[PDB]
Amino acid sequence: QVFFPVGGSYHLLSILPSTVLNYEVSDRLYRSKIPKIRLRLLSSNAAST
Amino acid sequence: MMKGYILLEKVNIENANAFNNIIVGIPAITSFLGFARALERKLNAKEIAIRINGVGLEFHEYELKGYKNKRGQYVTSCPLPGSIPGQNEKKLDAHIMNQAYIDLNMSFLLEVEGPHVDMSTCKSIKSTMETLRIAGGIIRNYKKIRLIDTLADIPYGYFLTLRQDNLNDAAGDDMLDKMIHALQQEDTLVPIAVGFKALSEVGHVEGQRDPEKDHCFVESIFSLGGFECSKILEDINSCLWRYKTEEGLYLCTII
Amino acid sequence: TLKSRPENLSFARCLNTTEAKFWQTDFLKRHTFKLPLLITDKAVLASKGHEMPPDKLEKEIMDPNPQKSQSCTLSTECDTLRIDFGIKVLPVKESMYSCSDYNYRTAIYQKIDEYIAEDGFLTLAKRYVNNIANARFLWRNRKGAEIIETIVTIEDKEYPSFNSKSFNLDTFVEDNATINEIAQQIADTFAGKREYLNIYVTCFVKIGCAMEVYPSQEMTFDDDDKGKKLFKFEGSAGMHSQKINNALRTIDTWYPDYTTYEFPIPVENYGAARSIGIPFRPDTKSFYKLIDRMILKNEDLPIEDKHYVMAILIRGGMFSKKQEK
Amino acid sequence: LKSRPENLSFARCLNTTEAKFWQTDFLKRHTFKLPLLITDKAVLASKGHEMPPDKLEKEIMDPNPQKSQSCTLSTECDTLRIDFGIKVLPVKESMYSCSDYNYRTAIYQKIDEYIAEDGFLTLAKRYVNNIANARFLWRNRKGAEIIETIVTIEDKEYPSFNSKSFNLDTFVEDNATINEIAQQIADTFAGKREYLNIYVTCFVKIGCAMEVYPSQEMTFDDKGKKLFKFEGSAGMHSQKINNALRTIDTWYPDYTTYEFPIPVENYGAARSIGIPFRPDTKSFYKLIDRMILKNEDLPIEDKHYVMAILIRGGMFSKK
DNA sequence: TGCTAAGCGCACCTAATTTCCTGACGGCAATCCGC
RNA sequence: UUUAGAAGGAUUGCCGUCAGGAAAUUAGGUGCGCUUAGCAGUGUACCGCUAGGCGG
Repeated sequence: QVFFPVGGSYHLLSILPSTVLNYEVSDRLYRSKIPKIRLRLLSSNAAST
Repeated sequence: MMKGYILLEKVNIENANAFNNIIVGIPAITSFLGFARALERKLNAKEIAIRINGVGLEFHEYELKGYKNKRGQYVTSCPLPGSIPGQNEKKLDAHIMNQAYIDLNMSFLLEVEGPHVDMSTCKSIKSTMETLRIAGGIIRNYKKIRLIDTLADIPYGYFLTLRQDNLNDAAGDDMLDKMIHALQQEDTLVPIAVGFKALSEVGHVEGQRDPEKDHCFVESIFSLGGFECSKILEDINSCLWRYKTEEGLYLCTII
Repeated sequence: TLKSRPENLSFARCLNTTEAKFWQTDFLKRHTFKLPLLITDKAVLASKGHEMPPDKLEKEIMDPNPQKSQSCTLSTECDTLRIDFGIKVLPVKESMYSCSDYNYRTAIYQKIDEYIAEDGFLTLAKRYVNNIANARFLWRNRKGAEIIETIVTIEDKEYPSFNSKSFNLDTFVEDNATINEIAQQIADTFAGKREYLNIYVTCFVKIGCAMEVYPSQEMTFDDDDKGKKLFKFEGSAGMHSQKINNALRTIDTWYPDYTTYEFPIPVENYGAARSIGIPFRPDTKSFYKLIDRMILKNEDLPIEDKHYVMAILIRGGMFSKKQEK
Repeated sequence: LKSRPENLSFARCLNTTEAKFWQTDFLKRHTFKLPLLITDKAVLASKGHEMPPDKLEKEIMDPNPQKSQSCTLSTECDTLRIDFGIKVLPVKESMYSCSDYNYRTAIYQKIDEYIAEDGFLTLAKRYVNNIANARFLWRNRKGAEIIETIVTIEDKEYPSFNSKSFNLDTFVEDNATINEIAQQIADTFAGKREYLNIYVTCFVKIGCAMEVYPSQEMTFDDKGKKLFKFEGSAGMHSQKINNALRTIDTWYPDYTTYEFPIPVENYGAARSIGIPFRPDTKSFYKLIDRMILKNEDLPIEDKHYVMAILIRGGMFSKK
């Protein structure tokens, strides 16, 4: 959750990540040559979780 | 009142954030503008009214925390996770989530409009940039906080400007395909996180950090940007990232 | 009344250590000479000497085990190691970045100012300067050292240096003049009487001529390569800030069973050192119960428990309520 | 105490530095030293590898170009000089991880009992016997007129060693210099002295323009001979010096049949004699589960083996 | 305490060809799940 | 008011043995480096009679 300036006041923004986007990026960057980094961090147990 | 330009020269950020759902690299631009608004709100609390409305983002050196493999790719490291609040908080080994970290040397040119913009304000920023963080990283050291006049006192470095016309005028399909084709055509162009678009409506939910300010759920929206030298930058005002709001769009734009 | 903790209580660090960089020097020219220390790659041929099932042992006991590694050693003509790191001490009241309830903020600010009244962050600060002056931040680089010399430079004043082999790692001294001088400034920085404190620490460890230097190891998950990937900061060896900070938070000597195990542990929430695999403060002297007995069911806890709660709040973290659906 | 800790590990107690190679002349060996550098050597060969009968017909008279490297002395030098140094660290202050405190207390009690019986003196005498016989010169001990090993601790240069007068299958316990160095390593291992830095310099008179064999580096993917360069000059791995210093085990079950020492490993593996010599009840795992987990006064030879592995180190951790 | 000012530094033709570039064995154990 | 705030990656190791790079050669032709000037700036700084000022 972060704050964002809206017209002299502020709006709290709780950011929800996108699963489907990340999936589409991972599909469309295996078949490509733009700079890319694989994030080997999430184990299968936590991904199941 | 008195417009001016303050340059925070060679700020060395240590262990900033680098993950924005599909990006591992340069932090979000909302983070640097949040450093700006945090500097603004802490100066306006020492009774120094200074409204910061435009930030330049210059880059001198970087080090993504990790190593470069023999095949030329990047492997990103993480600190060992400690006690993380939850059901498994008493176990000695904690879960590892997606996280990336970067080290940056950056210079921030700010568009400052206050009653008086003098070198006392520069001393106030010096006494205010040692209790703040850029992205989520600590400031090890800064060179100098100085006032600049034109595009000649600016040191050498490569700014970040928004290149959306290289993304709207791209190959086809959907915006991800336009992005991938555009990054294939211009290899000196990077994806950048540029703000947020709402996924709900303004209202009060339970669990907020501040229970009295409005709240909206958001996704991050991303675009393209590129690097231009300090010598070859025309009339400044095109390296100045500024807040811009719409109905459902929380965007950081170079106008 | 206050019947819980806030739905989003957060705290920032108040002892912000920086990454370390390793240098190689001589000792009779340690104030003038400074050479870079680089991390080499050392590949090894080993034997499979790990424990395996008795069926796999008959098939693999005499099989070669090649492994990948990295190693940092000194030069053939420089006998000392120079580590230089910096800290950013910050106030405790001005490190609360988030709090939903206003009354909990008022109550916690009252309890921090009551701690400023009685022992105003001074015993904790003396313990943090002892963990600089015994050089606990030399984790495996403190073993096999002829002379260890630690120099602290607050602002621009260079304080008299420390003989870090004359301090015991399990006894905190409260009588050295240099430690008291540094600790009063750290205490005033934690109170809020100073808004920031910049401390720069430089160490000199005379291990020997071409001996092994031990940087911090990076957790890098790669499927193709699985080796000792050490930490390179700006091309040269170094240590993470978390390693040095975990060394400096080893000040807790107020756990329920200190008389048996007589060694300081790092200040964590449930008392979870990574050496001993049993939680050292798991129910009655944990931070969550000892802050819900301090702020919610008002009560004057003993000063050792107040030391532990304040040391957690200097460590900082996500300290909210058991989040519900 | 049931079962070893989930995170149990030990650090080395004999830290050996990487070795640097030099060239001298033997009558000028105390006043003159030059760098020895590795030279690339591309070699053309015949196809002498064993091939199946449908490949030999096509590739028996085919040229075999191969890349390689070599180290050779100069035409004016007759002696190789190897310089390394050893840091001796205490044994109780070497457990890097132990999740149980009772197991730490039991290990410290059994090490203190060993200090009571033999103050790490037989092990240290064997280590100085593998410094004095010059076993760290692996293929550089073959074909040498005179080998002189000098040992320097602090600022005292101990009397030099005629390394060629030492059999490699026996261990001398009556040499004054070996006993005097081994007593210092013994007191360092025990705890009386907190550290000991021992610097070794060995002069190998092999001859003029003869070959010096460094340590070859390991290649993993799909290679040629890459030899070790320590600070530009040729050199050897610390691993190779330590595997020649831990060749002290004459306590395995089948010693009376094969009467030579082997390096001290967990399952008793020896790559020279390609047989495991400690595959069962006389291995470290079953001698540390019968010394601390089920208290039993082991024989003294087995105690020598357990303390020798606790000087070697490793991840001895149960699931 | 000075050490010069001025012009300019080629046009052509090309840069080989054969045979090949090793065989072995092996590449760790632990831990990183909320409900 | 910053995808906010928090985090010890650790311990251990033998890369080895072996080798024919080799045979042949045309680099050539051609050419304007010129003009001019104070080693001057006093060219030196000593011989005597506490700090300071003085015969020739």
